[PDB]
Amino acid sequence: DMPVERILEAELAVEDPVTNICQAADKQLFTLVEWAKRIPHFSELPLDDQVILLRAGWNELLIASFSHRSIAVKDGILLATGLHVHRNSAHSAGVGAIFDRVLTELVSKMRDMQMDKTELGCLRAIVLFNPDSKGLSNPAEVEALREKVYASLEAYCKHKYPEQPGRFAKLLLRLPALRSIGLKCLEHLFFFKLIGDTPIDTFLMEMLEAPH
Amino acid sequence: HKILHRLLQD
Ligand SMILES: O=C(O)c1ccc2c(c1)N[C@@H](c1cc(C(F)(F)F)cc(C(F)(F)F)c1)[C@@H]1[C@H]3CC[C@H](C3)[C@H]21
Repeated sequence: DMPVERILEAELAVEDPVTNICQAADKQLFTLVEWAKRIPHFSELPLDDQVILLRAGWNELLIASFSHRSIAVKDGILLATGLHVHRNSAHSAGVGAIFDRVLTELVSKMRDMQMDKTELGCLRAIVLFNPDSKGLSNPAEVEALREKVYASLEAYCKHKYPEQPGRFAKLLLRLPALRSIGLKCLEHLFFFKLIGDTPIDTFLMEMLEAPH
Repeated sequence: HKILHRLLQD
């Protein structure tokens, strides 16, 4: 069973600009592990599968979180360290294009539909339970968990926002943008690592290591 | 995966 109440509880429990952004990402990776443990049935997966899902999903999971945290911010993002970063500062640091994609495709769309924390948590749990992740011992089990999340999300949307029949589809259709933005952010991080001019802390660096 | 494994202990 996959109650939206548990998914919401998990969200509530865990609540150079590039250098600050990377520092916040390292900090949030620790919190991300604690979040995943609070998602129903994640901790009952084999340890190797928990590792695979987190290594596959961490960037999208963290992007979804900071995007939603930023819904009341004008033209900027709020990092988990408390620092607001405006798009002017991101442009001035050479990451303007990807930052504008975050604002236009994620933050602004979350704001305009007033995406709530239950919906965010369910989208994040869908991302976490990614049955396409390579190396999973039992992909069908992860697929089944994803199916329970989206069934619960749809029921939640139909009950809470009955006047918005397209809302569930609208939520799911931010996932391709999240996927593309995550991939582009990952390219940037690998580049910062290659250049060597941006401090990258130990957990963020481990996520940039090759898989076993 | 050293840090991640350690943080996933129960
Ligand atoms: O504070 C947080 O909750 C938090 C947690 C995690 C993160 C962040 C913020 N920032 C992300 C980010 C954003 C941009 C934006 F949005 F500003 F354009 C540009 C860049 C770039 F790589 F290009 F520098 C990187 C990093 C990347 C690793 C996991 C996510 C993605 C990570």
